[PDB]
Amino acid sequence: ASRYWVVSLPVQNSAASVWNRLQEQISKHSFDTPLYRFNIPNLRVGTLDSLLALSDDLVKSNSFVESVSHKIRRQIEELERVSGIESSSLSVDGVPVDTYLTRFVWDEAKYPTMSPLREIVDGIHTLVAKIEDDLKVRVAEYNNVRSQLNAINRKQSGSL
Amino acid sequence: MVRFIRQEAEEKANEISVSAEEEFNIEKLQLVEAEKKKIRQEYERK
Amino acid sequence: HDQESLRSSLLQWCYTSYGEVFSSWMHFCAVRVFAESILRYGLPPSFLACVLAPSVKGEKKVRSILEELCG
Amino acid sequence: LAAEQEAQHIVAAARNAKMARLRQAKEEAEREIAEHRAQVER
Amino acid sequence: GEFFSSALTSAAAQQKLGFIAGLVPREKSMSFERMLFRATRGNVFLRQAVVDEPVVDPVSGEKMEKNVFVVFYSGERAKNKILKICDAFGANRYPFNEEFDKQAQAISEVSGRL
Repeated sequence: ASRYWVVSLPVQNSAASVWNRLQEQISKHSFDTPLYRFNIPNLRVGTLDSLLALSDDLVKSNSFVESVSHKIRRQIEELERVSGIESSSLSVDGVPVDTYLTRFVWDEAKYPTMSPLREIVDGIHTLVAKIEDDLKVRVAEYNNVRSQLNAINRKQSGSL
Repeated sequence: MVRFIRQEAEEKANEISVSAEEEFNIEKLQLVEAEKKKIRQEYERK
Repeated sequence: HDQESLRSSLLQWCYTSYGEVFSSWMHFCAVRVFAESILRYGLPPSFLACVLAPSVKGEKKVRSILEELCG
Repeated sequence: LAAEQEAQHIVAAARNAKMARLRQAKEEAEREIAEHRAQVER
Repeated sequence: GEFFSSALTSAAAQQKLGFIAGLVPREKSMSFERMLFRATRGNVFLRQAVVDEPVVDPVSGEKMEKNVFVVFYSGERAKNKILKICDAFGANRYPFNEEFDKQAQAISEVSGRL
């Protein structure tokens, strides 16, 4: 599949024509750039030490996201019958890739707690790990089924 | 920068103090419950 | 036949879990927006970046625009 | 600096003054206990 | 001790923080700014020398352009990476007292011992 491709810029460092022009009316329209975003801040933020800890844990979070992406792109596609879930069917946070990447509404109470995210990030990471574990269980079931496949019928067709 | 760190330190100190005060109130409720129990015991003895 | 069904029905549940993982990745990107905001700005979460999969030319133009905060 | 003044005695003052809230809780507990004791004695 | 009046003023102008006292060679200017962006975050202040004289290594008298510097750490979590950055600098690094007079006295005592 596709790895992470999000840009990095705070509110005070918008690259558009105006500070609020990042969402729309930016020069990216002239270049046909598909960039889109919508603010969704948390209830509160941690201290400087908490910020540094979150930055350190972001590496592990990205590694887990990459592992989940690799599992989803490999196990489903290799079966030649599981890749039928399109972007709308596999919509992120209930919105397709057109709208999922244009907003951060996934920060609601489902994976995080809509609260200081120092531990909410870890909780969401644990939830994603559980989802990836379920996907791995499904992949193991598919492997056992393939073991059931290529059964005694794989031998000769008789008189051999 | 530093002002944001100032707010976080004050907010953490304020929340900790409020939690400590609530815990002290709960401890006081338990203490008055124990005092009422022992007062009932001594009244029954009398 | 059971293996084919699992690749079509149980693996349909696997694809649903993949969509859930995509939702989790969207949440991770939302968290990373605030992480970058804290890293290169004040503590409160506030970001004006964007997330997409653009071409090389578009990314180069975005980098040229944002060179005021280059890495 | 400003951060040093923020992490200075400004917060430790409230941390120590939490003992005042604890003392108020103890005082109200004692008052309630004394009132209950007076009522039961009466 | 020089930073006790320079780095302190820089931090006051830019404003709990850690002490990043130590050293950073004349070639460590890029690593102090281009690198360690996650930890410093641009809100910290630092005072550094240009290695005006060849500073002897902590275990070698051959010396080099090992300028010494003192900075502010953005908490212990960021100080963990700041210590690694200072170790990567590999100059004549040694912590000193916060007070300018005490730091100068420590420098004089170390020079006399040397």
